[PDB]
Amino acid sequence: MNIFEMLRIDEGLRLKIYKDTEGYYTIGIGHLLTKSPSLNAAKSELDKAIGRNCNGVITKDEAEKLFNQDVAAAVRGILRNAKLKPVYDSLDAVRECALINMVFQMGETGVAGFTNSLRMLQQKRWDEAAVNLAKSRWYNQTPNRAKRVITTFRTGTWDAYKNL
Ligand SMILES: [Cl-]
Ligand SMILES: [Cl-]
Ligand SMILES: [Cl-]
Ligand SMILES: [Cl-]
Ligand SMILES: [Cl-]
Ligand SMILES: [Rb+]
Ligand SMILES: [Rb+]
Ligand SMILES: [Rb+]
Ligand SMILES: [Rb+]
Ligand SMILES: [Rb+]
Repeated sequence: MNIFEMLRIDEGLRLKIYKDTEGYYTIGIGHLLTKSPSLNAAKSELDKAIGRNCNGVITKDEAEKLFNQDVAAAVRGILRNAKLKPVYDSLDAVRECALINMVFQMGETGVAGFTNSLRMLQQKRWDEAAVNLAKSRWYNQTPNRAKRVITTFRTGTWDAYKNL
C-alpha cells in the first residue's frame, strides 16, 4: 500500500464526468473539475486540464495522468504551507499518506484549519488526535473514509486499507 493505492480506494475511477460526494463535477480518480453547477463549465475545465476536446470523457491513462499531478501537487503544496509542512515533516511516511489524503479531499486551506488535531499529531498523541479529527464536518459527511484515514493516523499502519 502507498498513497496512490490508498486514494484509488477512497476515490474510485470514473472515465466520465460525475458528481462527487458533495455534488460537484469530478472525473478520473477524484479530480475535482469545478464547484459550478454548470456542466458546460465543468466540461470546459476538463478540456483545459487534458488539452483536447474530451466532451466529458477521458481515457484511463488520462485519469492516471491527472491523478499523479494531483498527488504531486498535494505533497508540494503541503511542503509550502506553513501550518502543514512541520506536521508533514514530523510524521512517518505512513501517517504522511493520511495527511496527503485529507489535502486531496478537502484542500490545503481546509486541512490547515484543523489546528487542534494538527497539534496533537505533531505531539504524537495519536489516540487524542483521532478523537479530535472525528469532530468535524469531514467525518460526518464521509464517515467511512474518514475512519480509514483516522485509523491510519492513529496506528501508522495500513490496517484500514488492507485489503480493499
Ligand atoms: Cl476554462
Ligand atoms: Cl488540472
Ligand atoms: Cl494519545
Ligand atoms: Cl477532542
Ligand atoms: Cl464515507
Ligand atoms: Rb470520488
Ligand atoms: Rb477531490
Ligand atoms: Rb447541473
Ligand atoms: Rb518525515
Ligand atoms: Rb483554525
